[PDB]
Amino acid sequence: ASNLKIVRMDRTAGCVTGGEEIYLLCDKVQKDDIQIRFYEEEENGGVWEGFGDFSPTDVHRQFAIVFKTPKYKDVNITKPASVFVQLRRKSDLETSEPKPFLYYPE
Amino acid sequence: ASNLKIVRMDRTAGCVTGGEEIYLLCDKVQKDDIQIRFYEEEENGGVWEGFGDFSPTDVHRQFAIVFKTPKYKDVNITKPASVFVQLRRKSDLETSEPKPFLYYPE
Repeated sequence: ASNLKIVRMDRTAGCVTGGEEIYLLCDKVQKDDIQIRFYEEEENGGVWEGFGDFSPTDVHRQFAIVFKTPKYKDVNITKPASVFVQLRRKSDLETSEPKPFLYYPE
Repeated sequence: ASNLKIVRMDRTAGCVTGGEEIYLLCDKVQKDDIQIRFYEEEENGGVWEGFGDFSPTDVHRQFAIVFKTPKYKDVNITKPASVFVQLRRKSDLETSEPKPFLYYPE
């Protein structure tokens, strides 16, 4: 929808160890009721999830968030791991349409 | 000032040939009355200037602009060339406090 929406991200891939800064342009969000969720449906095993590292201060005028990537689940991957990133409102867990994110082996 | 203000840029260096995408978080600006100016006071020789490549569509809700870097003046530099980037309102040529930008040799 447009409520929560990732307009564009400056990085769509990142080192498996996480900790990398990303500029994410989004539709209006509340700095204190927003988290960036990286996740991967582990199919039969469920769903892995990691959250972008940032504070309300990194939410620029409610239309962008500069954050750092979470460490992927398996920091010893041999080849790229495809996950998803979605904006998610903390209160009611509302979600944006996901964006593909590639985690690459260090 | 705060009128025009570059809050943060995801890249502060770039290839001398230009054409590189940068996410720039800024204070409120008007998508049709804004340009991103890269410049270098050529001291005795004056001032070199290049403008970020983008259209009003790349101005995200008046608080960010995704643009591409201009080609530096000397595309054959042997070592990093320091310039400045400032937001500049097209109409009255109002300016933001500059941000250091490093152009590196291809």
